[PDB]
Amino acid sequence: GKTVLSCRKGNGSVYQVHGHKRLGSAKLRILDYAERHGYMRGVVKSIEHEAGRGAALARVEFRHPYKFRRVKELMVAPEGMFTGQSVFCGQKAPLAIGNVLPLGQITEGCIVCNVEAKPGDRGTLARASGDYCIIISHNHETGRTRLKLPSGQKKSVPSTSRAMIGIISGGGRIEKPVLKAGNSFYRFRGKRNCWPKVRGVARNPVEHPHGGGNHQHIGHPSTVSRHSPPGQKVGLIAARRTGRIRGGKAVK
Amino acid sequence: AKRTVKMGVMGRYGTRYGANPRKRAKKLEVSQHAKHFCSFCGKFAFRRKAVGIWRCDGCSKTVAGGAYTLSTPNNSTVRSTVRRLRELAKI
Amino acid sequence: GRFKPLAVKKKYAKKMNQNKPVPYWIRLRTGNRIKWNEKRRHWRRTKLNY
RNA sequence: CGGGGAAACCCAGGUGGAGGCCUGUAGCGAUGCUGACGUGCAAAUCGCUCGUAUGAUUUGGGUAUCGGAGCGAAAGACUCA
RNA sequence: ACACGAGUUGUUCGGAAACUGAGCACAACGUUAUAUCGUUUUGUUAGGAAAGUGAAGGUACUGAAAAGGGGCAACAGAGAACCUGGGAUUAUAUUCCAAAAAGAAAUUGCAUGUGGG
RNA sequence: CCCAACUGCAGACCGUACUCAUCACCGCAUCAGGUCCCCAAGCAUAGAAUGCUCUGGUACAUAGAGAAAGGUACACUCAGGGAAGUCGGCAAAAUAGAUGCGUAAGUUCGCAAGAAGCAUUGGCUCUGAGGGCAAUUGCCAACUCAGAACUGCUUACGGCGGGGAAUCCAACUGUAUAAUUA
RNA sequence: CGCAUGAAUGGAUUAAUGAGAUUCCCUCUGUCCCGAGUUACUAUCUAGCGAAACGACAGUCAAGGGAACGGACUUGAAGGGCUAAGCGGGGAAAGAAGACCCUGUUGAGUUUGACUCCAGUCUGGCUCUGUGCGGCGACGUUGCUUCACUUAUCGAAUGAAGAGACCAAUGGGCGUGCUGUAAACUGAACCAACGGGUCCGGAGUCUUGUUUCGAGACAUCUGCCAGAUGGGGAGUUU
RNA sequence: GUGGUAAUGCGCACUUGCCAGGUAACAAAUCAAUCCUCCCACGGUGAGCUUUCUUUUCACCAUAAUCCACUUGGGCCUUUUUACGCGUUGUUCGGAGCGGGGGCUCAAGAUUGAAAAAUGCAGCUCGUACUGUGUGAGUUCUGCGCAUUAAAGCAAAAACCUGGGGUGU
Repeated sequence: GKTVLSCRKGNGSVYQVHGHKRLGSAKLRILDYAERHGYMRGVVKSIEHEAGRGAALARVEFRHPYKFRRVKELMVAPEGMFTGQSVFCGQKAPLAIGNVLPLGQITEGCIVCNVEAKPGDRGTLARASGDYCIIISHNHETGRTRLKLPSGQKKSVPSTSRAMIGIISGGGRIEKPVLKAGNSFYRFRGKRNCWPKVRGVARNPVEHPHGGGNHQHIGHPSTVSRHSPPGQKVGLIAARRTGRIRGGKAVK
Repeated sequence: AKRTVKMGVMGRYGTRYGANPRKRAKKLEVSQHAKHFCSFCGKFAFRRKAVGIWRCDGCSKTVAGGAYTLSTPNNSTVRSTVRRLRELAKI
Repeated sequence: GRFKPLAVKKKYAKKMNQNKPVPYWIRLRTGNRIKWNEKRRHWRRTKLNY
């Protein structure tokens, strides 16, 4: 029959990021010679809001290390980062909220956000509003640093990786009930075409494996194998557990 | 006089969305429309702008504080621990 | 409308010239067939979409 | 602004103009008559009645995704009668 | 209707010359038995040598500086220097009017002249 | 060579008619369907509701005579009874504006609620209250509300909710089978 | 004592809300008893204009028999012709090669534990594929393999913007590139000043050579061969 | 280049070598409200009505671009010091400088002239000369944004602009 809707999102026709009103990507400053052997000092020129992001971004204005010009970097602001602040980024940079240190220089148990999982990555992780890592221990022989992240899993990043001290801006967002279909409207408007979402048992059998009839019901177990082909994987994909978690929630 | 017994800022949803979910939003709803102390100027001037952007009316400072309040509760520890954790390394 | 390409304007310029009736004398050519112009036109029917 | 109270706070009069809030135009729809029409005004229209009408609203131009495929607040809807 | 003549006038009005947007796909590269396929704006093509411009200086050489090819997409977004009067018509006009322009202005290019440098 | 105020000459290209709709487009047609934008008078009235009117525009929609039955209606009425009609109050009737008093159970305390229900309303001649400005005094505009006396009702345009007691289902606004199911 | 209720295949409630389903009550009424009068536009007659559906031929009945429900035949009863407006009993009236049902060695849409296979995903082997000391095995060689390597390859970033060394071996023929900061709270920086003999400094030099970082002979690398899964999809049957 | 304590005023140069910032550039509701429309007031010209009544009813009474020389609302300076005071219909503000005196600047106008009566309109005269020329209801231009509900925070670039630095030296 017809192709499932989870497969049609894979074309990217209507379902792409909207992202027009967005300001561009948010990254840490480039890793330079100064970044590695010293620190570069900028100043926070503003704090604003991407459409479709829950955090709060920052235009931080460094001076160009080489030519005569002034470069503006856009990074995800920590919690108490205020306009006019001076942000230090580099190896010599002191340990303070918003400064960016190489993650091997930071104490033992510090709170860290916006980590880069690869030394030059300009940060990929702990970037979502309110989220932070916890760096655990530095391994001085192998040159690694172990840290938990937000999902509870504990990873090991090469300690030349950089990091930004302090939790991410937004906080909450989630703790507040939406209350109406209406507030969910511009919710995703800045994000994607995710919504509203018809559940599978309602739609006809061509379109979905759940597409049954007399009584809305799946008719066959909803847990699906890992090796199931696209258009078949639907519902709970290789579930180890199912139903209420009564005690436990081991990190997934 | 006092024109509602309990509902408060949520009287704009007349009968509608249910008691407990309304009552739960009311907390976070009065928080963001509240004016928060500005440790820079000293006024209670901050107003929430966008999500997390807090602007002072006296200072004109903007802050990344976040959500429905200026400082989320686990920000205080993060700011206090690093004040400790920087100080401890200096010696 | 007021708008038009000039390339399109001419195509309607040509089609306005072609609507004239068949000359009276050209019926009198020896061995003549054409009587009335069979390609004539009226905007009310059969609209050029140029 | 006033009144009550030791306190905590509680009562009353104004101002203010909130809401996928109510009546009601245009707009957008299409409930009932199972009304007209039913070789029609019309290969789905008309009359009164009715839904909503600051919002998940209505709308022009441009632009993107289509044939075992597209798109779908899901009716086998729609993709030039 | 039909037949036979006539009618649409711009330095400023709309577009284009000359903006960018959702987007498009020429080059380039890669695929494909086959380009009639894909990539081609998250700052921007291409394993990728795509700058034909010229600061300062020496008299049409010498080489600082500039990373990321060409173009299209808006007659409702951006941009745009002109207004009324009329006896100027069968029909066009912020379009036409001629020395008292019915007249009054705005602006672009170049050029001489006087004033200054 | 640059600058300044004038002056001199030149200022190219394409559209420009008409139409935008009960006849100029799409719907085989001059089809009661559909189709974006701009300007928008007077009176009653809360008014872009609805009714009539000055400027503008129309008298084109095939007509004439004309009291049959049967019909259609963006048409009415009815003695006595008042849902007995019928699958079923379908259709019709009914309610109605504004102001004052009044208002139950249930409840997420927001509502329910215009709950239910009672009463007032014209015309005319007066009276009170509500302000501005100028130097207690002088001069002035534009309206609204309340009260009284006298007098009248044939209850009399348009427009405009019937209401109450409960059960089933979905929480709500929304969407949804273009052309039988909202 | 539930043919056959029941807990997110959600159970039980539920104010407000509904062009949703149902039942009573007040009000009101031509819904009704039981119908009557009036109006516009028709139908009606006229002027002008002027179609289509349909059409074997046709057209009054009773009974009989018949394909068992006649306009026609049989035996009877009616029947002068031509006409205008109505009406809806009949013409088993008109529309449409019954949609119901069965049949056909006709399909199509869906489903799965059908028959028959295909992509996708995983898995093994060889390959890509290199270097060094080793450890376990097999009969000097080879299978496997720990570890330390770096040039194939892979992942990332950058305008490929500063690597490594100099600190010198198992090489080849003190410190480590170092004005600045140590909670923060918005200033500026270019197109060399100058020194030395037009060059060299200022602004260290060198290159067995990667742009840099991470991984690295591994696998998510490449290609072929091999199995498992596989209504996601195909064909056909039932 | 040059004045003012200052907000900033006045008309030798070049700056797309370079850099930095602006304009372009976007935004609710309430209140006030521009052009303009309507209505009233004043009364000039013609017309309508006239048995009676009506100092009457109807129409018109206009000034384009361009360029010159008091009021309202905001930002600000100096001065005197304020911790109760100023202010809106309205959810405000001040020792990080309220209020008062005096000033600077910006926005929207008003006013007087150039254009411009030579035009337009109406009436009339024997195809001409003369005559005439509002504290009201609307109105989104504007005040008006770091500006709306907001888990909604409201395009970009040419082109232009000023400055930094420099050139002139």
